Amino acid sequence: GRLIPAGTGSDFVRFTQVVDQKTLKAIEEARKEA
Amino acid sequence: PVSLETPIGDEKDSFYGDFIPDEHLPSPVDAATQSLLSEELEKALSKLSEREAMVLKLRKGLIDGREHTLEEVGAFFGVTRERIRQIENKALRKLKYHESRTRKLRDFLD
Amino acid sequence: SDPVRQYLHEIGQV
Amino acid sequence: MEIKRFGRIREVIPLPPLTEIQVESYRRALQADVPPEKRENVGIQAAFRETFPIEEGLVLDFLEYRLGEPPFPQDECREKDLTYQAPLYARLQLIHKDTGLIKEDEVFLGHIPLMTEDGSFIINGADRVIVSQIHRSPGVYFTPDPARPGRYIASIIPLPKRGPWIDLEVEPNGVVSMKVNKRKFPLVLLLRVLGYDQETLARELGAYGELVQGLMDESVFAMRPEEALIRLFTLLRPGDPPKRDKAVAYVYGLIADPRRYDLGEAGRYKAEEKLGIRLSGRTLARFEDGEFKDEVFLPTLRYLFALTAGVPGHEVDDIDHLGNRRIRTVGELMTDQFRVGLARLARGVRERMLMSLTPAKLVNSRPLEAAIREFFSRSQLSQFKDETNPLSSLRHKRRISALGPGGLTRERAGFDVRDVHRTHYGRICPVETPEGANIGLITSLAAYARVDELGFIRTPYRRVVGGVVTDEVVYMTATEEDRYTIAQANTPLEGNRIAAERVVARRKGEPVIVSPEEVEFMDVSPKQVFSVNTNLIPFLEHDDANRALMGSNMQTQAVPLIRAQAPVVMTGLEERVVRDSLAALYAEEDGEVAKVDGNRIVVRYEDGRLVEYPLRRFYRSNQGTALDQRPRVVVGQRVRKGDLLADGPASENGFLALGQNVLVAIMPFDGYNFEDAIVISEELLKRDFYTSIHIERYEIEARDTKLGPERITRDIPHLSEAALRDLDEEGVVRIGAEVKPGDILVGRTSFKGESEPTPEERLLRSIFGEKARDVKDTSLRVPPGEGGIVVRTVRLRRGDPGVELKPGVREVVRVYVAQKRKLQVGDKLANRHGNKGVVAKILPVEDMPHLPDGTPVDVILNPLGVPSRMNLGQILETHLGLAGYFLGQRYISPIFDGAKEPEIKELLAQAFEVYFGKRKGEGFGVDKREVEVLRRAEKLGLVTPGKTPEEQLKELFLQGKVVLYDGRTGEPIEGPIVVGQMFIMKLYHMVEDKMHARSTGPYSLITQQPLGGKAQFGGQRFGEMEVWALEAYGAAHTLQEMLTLKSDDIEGRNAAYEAIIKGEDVPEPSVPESFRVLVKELQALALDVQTLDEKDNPVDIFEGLASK
Amino acid sequence: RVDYSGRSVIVVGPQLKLHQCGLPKRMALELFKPFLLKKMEEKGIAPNVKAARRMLERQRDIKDEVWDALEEVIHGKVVLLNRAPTLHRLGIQAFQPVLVEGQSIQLHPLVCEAFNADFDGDQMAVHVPLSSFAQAEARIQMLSAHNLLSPASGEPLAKPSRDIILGLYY
Amino acid sequence: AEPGIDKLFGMVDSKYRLTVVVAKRAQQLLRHGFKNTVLEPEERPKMQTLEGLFDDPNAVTWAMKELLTGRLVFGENLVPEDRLQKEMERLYPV
Amino acid sequence: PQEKNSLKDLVYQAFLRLGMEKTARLLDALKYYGFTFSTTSGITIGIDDAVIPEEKKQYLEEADRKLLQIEQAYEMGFLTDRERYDQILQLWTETTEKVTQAVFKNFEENYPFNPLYVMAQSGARGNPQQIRQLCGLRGLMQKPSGETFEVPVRSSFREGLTVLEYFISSHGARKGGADTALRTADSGYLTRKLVDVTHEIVVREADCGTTNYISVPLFQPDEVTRSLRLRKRADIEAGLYGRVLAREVEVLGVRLEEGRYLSMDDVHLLIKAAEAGEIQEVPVRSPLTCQTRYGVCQKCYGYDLSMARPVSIGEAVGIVAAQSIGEPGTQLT
Amino acid sequence: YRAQGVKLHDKHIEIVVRQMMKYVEVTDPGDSRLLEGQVLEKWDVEALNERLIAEGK
DNA sequence: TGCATCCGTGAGTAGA
DNA sequence: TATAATGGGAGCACGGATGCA
Ligand SMILES: NC(=O)c1ccc[n+]([C@@H]2O[C@H](COP(=O)([O-])OP(=O)(O)OC[C@H]3O[C@@H](n4cnc5c(N)ncnc54)[C@H](O)[C@@H]3OP(=O)(O)OC[C@H]3O[C@@H](n4ccc(N)nc4=O)[C@H](O)[C@@H]3O)[C@@H](O)[C@H]2O)c1
Ligand SMILES: [Mg+2]
Ligand SMILES: [Mg+2]
Ligand SMILES: [Zn+2]
Repeated sequence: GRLIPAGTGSDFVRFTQVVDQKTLKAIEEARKEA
Repeated sequence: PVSLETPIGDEKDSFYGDFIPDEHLPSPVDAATQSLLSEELEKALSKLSEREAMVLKLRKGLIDGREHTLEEVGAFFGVTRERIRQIENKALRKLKYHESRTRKLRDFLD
Repeated sequence: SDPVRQYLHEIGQV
Repeated sequence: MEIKRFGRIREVIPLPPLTEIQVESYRRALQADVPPEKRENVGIQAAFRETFPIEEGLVLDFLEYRLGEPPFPQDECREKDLTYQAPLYARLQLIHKDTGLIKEDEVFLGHIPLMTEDGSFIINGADRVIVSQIHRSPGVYFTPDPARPGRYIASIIPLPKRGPWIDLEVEPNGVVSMKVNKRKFPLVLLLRVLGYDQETLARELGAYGELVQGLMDESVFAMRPEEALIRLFTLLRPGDPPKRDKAVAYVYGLIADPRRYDLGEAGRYKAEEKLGIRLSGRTLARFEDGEFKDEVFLPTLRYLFALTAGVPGHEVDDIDHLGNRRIRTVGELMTDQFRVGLARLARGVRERMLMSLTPAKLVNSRPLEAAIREFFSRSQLSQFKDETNPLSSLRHKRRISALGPGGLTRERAGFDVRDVHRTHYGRICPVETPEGANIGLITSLAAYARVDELGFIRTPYRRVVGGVVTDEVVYMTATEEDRYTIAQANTPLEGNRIAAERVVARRKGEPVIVSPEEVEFMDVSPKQVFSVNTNLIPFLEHDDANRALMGSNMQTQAVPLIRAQAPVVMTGLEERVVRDSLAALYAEEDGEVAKVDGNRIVVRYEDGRLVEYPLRRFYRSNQGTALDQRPRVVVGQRVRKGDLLADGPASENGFLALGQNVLVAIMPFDGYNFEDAIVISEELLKRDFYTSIHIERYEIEARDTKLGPERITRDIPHLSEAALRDLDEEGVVRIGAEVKPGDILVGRTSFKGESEPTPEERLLRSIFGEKARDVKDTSLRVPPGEGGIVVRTVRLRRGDPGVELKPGVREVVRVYVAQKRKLQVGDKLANRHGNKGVVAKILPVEDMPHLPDGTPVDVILNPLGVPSRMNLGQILETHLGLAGYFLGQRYISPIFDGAKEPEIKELLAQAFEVYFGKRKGEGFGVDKREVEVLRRAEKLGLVTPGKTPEEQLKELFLQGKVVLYDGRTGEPIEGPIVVGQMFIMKLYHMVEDKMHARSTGPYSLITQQPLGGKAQFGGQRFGEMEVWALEAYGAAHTLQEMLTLKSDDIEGRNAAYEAIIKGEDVPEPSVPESFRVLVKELQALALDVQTLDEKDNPVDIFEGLASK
Repeated sequence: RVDYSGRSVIVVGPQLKLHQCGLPKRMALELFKPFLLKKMEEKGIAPNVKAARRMLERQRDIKDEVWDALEEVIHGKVVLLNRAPTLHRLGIQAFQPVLVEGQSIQLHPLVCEAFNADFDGDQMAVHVPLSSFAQAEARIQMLSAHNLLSPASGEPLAKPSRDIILGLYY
Repeated sequence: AEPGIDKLFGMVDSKYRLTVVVAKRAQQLLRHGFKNTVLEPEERPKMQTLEGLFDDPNAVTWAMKELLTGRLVFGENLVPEDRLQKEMERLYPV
Repeated sequence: PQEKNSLKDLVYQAFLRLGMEKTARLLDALKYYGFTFSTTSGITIGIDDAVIPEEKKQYLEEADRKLLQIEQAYEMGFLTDRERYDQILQLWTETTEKVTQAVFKNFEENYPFNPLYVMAQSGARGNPQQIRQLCGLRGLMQKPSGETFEVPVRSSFREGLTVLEYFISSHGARKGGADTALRTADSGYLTRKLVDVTHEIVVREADCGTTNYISVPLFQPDEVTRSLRLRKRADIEAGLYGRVLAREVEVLGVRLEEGRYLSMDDVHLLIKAAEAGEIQEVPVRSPLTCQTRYGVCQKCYGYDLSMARPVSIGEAVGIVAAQSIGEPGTQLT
Repeated sequence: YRAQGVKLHDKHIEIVVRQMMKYVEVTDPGDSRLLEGQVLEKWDVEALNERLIAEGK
């Protein structure tokens, strides 16, 4: 009953992250903070 | 008793056991209902004071699973059993009032 | 092969 | 209206009684109408004579039996869920030869089921049909050895479960080998046991070179028959001590004992006729004067040798010849089970004999009752009867199954038995068979065919003497038929004499052109080649066999309609079907109608006696189609013998009416008739064509439980007067009430289980001050998608007259709910030619294509369904229907002899006059639209250029094509369209019954997976192949959902539901329960299954629960 | 066997868009039922979930509010249609349901070939993808209008046929 | 057909990656009540009820339309998961 | 005129050029107008639409003539039983063909708008055989044993069969039915086998960097073995289309780079090149030669044939293969 | 397939055929632990073989 | 080494 | 718990992998 290693379950595509530019720069300046 | 593996169709594709529901494990609806009931009781117990809600919780068993006697809850809050009886009474009374206004817990009475 | 036959035989040996 | 019947052929004999294959077979098995001393050794009489006397009280003997009267009538049996049956008694005398004692008593053996008037049984309240079984006739056969061409196998076959198949072979080493119970051994040995000597065998089998030398063995003839008997017994039974009387008993049972080994009367005859010998009994050998004496074996070995040697007049056997395959009807099957139950009863007798003894003490009839009950209830050949319409029952009774106990299993049947053998002609219908996995295994008895006393199917032929066709009709088996040149039925005759110098005939099935001097016999009719259903298809000669199959079968699926009509084009069997199916009701003698009611008709006959025929009214068949008779005669009406008193279900004036006659246009319509879909006019609903009554039966029990009684009551906890509104004083819904899904039929309360409330319950009860009741609501409610009007409620209580329920049951309530179903989208329609489809659109009358006179068509069928299907019978039916639509008449156009084109054109011309001339006299000429269309038809080559408009319209009409206007526009359809009357049936597959959905619902006990089927509120099966489809799309999450959240992951489905009602996103799924089950089942198999992490450490998927 | 699934008789959908299928109301009410409960609660239709379900139990307790609510529930969502036997991946396809009166599932003409479906009484099964992930998969990967070409030959699978060819040819 | 599906496939090396991006983004939209959207008021997906135009409740319709704009950044190892979730909880609480 | 093939090609080209959203739109337009016109076109079927060519009678009479020339030659001993039966079968086969051609030529010349003819020609419904049985003769029927009857069926469903003819037909009908019935199970079993053997194969990476490949022959030795001939177009397409070139291929002045996915046009080009004798075989990346463990690679698999573009990593090509092979299985005769 | 008018791409068949060739039989163990006539996957024996080539075995 | 034996396998969904 | 009793009874078909000639 696991998630198959094909399609959307592939190690190639499945760790892909989405982020918007606002949240992206919001983090980017916080990692540029320290 | 009869065998769960008694055939059903004329071809052998089918067992009699397969038409028998499980009456034990709570249906997803049942589970969801007791969940909503815990959450709604918790919503209604926050409109009380922490002490009177705790008194009702200890008295009805929502806390440890056991329903404590008035002398025990009175011994727990350091008050008289009559006092804890009355705190219980006004708690339940306020609950009946909030219920009368909000209508929220009625549906759960089945 | 057939347990009853075998046991019958063993029985017949006494 | 008027009925014109076409065709030249006169049927010399009528159709035989159509259910006789059932009726006569059972009548013969029971012999109830015969006095006990006048009974033959057939049937259950045979059973008793075979089982008794029971020897070693001392001897128990059988004198006679008798069948009493049925304790309850049929309608009562169906009501109370009883079996229609008669008591069976047997007069038995226990005799002691030593004592000289005789004690004679009539013992009660229980009941035996009775066949009804129509050929069916009522078994525990439901109607059942015993389907006949085709199989290999017992006898002696010779087939080619597949391994060694030029060599043969002789096979000796008895009746099923009547003893061992024996094979006689000539082995490579030269010695002839007998095979019994999968043990080969030299036949010579058995031959010696039979009393044969080397000189006798040299005499008989010497004529065939070198074979008998292979039969010759010194050591065998050296030993006496006794020694050879014991040797044989040691060959058949290793480890069994070789005592001689033991060996005699065994070999006697194997080859001799008539109670163990039985050839049929059929097998006896066949062995005799093949081997050219005479059988004393029905067995392979005998025991006489203390020794074994041969009957079968030597003739068999002889024939085998002669065949091997190429000696003339010796041939192999077609095992698929209908001379080698025989039908086992109800009588034979039931008698077989009777024989079994009786043998068990007899074992009980002998067992009881060894421990002041009468017959009633020695005899327990429980095993017999059990064999009979088991045959009728649980057999495969015992089928829940198909009563959808009357024709469906008729066909059911005439079914021939190659399947069942003592017969082939599916997938073990190759092309051989599924084939249409040449000998099927006039015996088994080449058309009507199931499509799919059962093709050729289930078949139907041909219309004129009869199963004879030996179980072979016979077809009638006419004696032809010197080109003169007599009316003498001989019924032949296949082997008999193999002797003659038989002319076809449409052979031209002037009077009784053959009028052609070349006649088409059959010699051993082979088509051949002969002379009237060579014609020995002639077919009775083409009707005889086909089943009853196939015989109801007009223009069948114009229909490809594959679709004819479909029409043939689909007729048995037709639903009885409230407005039902007989076809405009009939084959002529429509009346005989209604008559033999016992659907309608007829006048027994000549007379006058005294009274006519909806419920009853009363007729005074010549004799003067006043007879009252009650009418069956809105009764629910097995399939839930409504069976009811309507009075067809009025008070004071004079009726003859056989005249029609009352129409049955799906009967119009005693003609079989399976459907409606609708005006069709064949033309595509806007995609709505795409790929076999059908468009119908809303007018059809308005006039109630295709409307059918259906009745559903719901049932509920109140039983004694350990926590209290369940009970039927109007008092149901927490329910509104709104909810209890239609419930009567006792809790049962009142007659006439309309019920919808969710409504209560019967109120019932059950005592709550053993439970303590969780803290939430306690606190809640405190808040509302409402004590939790002792009982909960178990009421039977109308299921999703069901409901209608309540037309009946039966109630049965414990402690009431004539009523006893299963142990523990206090009371049983049954509610009946009737619904009138209008034709709707998704319902299935079909014609007799195998054109079938679902209604995809119901158009308002103003959108229908319509004739110039404003008449809209009822049904639009797509022409694209015709050409690849090759069934043109519907086209001819449509033309004839056009003509008959304007002349106001119906036709009888029998199969292969019937209306040809020219006569159809004549009728069409006459029709055109009515269609057109009326308009020309009303003061209307041709329409500009008709002119445009005529221009088109002219360009299409449909009409001749230069002719008048009326002449061209007639030219179109004779081709059955009319100008048709589009309802949406008013512009004509660019070309002329085929429009005419067609007979179309509404089938049993209705979308109302099949439409189902589930959100969540009951789960299975072990697997924790959703149950199956609409009635269980089950989920759809998403199986291996569907999983493969999801994998192939690479939709991993959808898949994982199917495997977890939506099925057996308990935490997951719970969480998913809660999260969906909260508007939360669905949770990450967890371990599916069936996997835990697999793991535990593998642990049960002593295998350790361990889920591991990437470090090879054990992961617990049982969450600590299973670990100490 | 799975939850959130149903089956019925298919019937031709000529009016439908390639990405749509006709889905009976009565079916959709059951398939999407929990969503319909949530939506009935968001709107005025019920005090809470339990009242909403009780109100859906009896068929005469149902009002047009719940139908419009169910319309709002399925908006943008797809269901999977499946016909047995499922021979290749295109035996399951995704469609946006258009809610219809009556008990038949309506199927688009151009997908018949791929399903090997026709109107002689064939039935199909419907499945609801639950998750946003399942819906993403369904709408992007499985949607009828997104698979036009056979994975096997690469030739158009969804193509003019029967009456369509007939008319264009004519 | 999903509007702009061809361009959507244009955006990624593997269609399954498109599906993952869309699904995750829709989970984000659902979690944050849409308050985090990259769409302008006039770019907002609409649904027609009896009363009138309302926001499209379908988060996947949304996510796809967003992805079409260019305003979303996708890929592997953009930012630690707990950090992304926390910065989003800070920026758009709920 | 637009028929099945032309429309299919239109859809494919429109897919390649305009993409799937537009092609879905085109498909719906084609659907709409097609249905609309097919409604008003006046397509119907009357019995007279199955047109018996006069030629049939002649072709029959002539057959009966030669039918004698065989019979006589048997009596005189020139012909054996086998040679005679075989000559009769050949005669009736050629006659059947004759009346087919008669039916369609008659349609085309005198009735090009005949419904049966139009339906057959367009690809809407029907093939020549079914039309023949409707119009010309049903032809030869098989015995249960499978061997052919001497007597054909002269009738058409138009004319109607004799009961004897009909019964003769039923043998073939039933053998066909039982064959289908027993075949679907073998096909099913095969499919599950293939799925089981291929399931783990997925596209796991874009390149396995193998240097190996397979060469697709554009020519085959003739059965005469007299010369080499060009393979049928579709065979070449099925071996070539959507594949990555293993090596650079220079033909007809066009340079097809190494690593290029062959389009249908690239394939056509190569075929035309082979016609001009410039190339006899094409180097191509293949799953056969792929070094990817547990599956194939993008370059070796080539197109996802459903999208007409390079396959997306993560696609389960094993299941797709097994299904692609298994699906037609019940059609194999 | 061609005979039946079924257009099917070669690569689908090539994938299955590839699976048909997945295995090999040892005709000599060399320095390995393997046995003569032992069947195993071509991949595994290629790995092993290059490990033993790396060892000089 | 070749003949013989034992053993395992034979489409899906519905439904009953 | 005591007369003696002592051996049963029913019952297709193909491939592949192995054992035996
Ligand atoms: N069968 C009985 O014992 C019985 C008891 C009581 C009453 N009746 C009556 O006879 C009718 C049922 O007949 P049968 O079931 O015995 O035989 P038949 O195939 O002709 O049934 C006709 C329809 O039933 C459906 N059906 C049957 N088996 C099915 C399976 N395994 N899967 C799906 N459907 C199945 C089917 O709808 C039949 O209609 P068609 O035969 O015209 O086919 C329509 C479409 O269904 C699909 N399909 C069919 C058959 C199979 N094996 N697989 C399929 O996928 C195809 O898409 C096809 O185009 C009752 O009406 C009753 O009066 C019988
Ligand atoms: Mg179908
Ligand atoms: Mg079809
Ligand atoms: Zn590679």
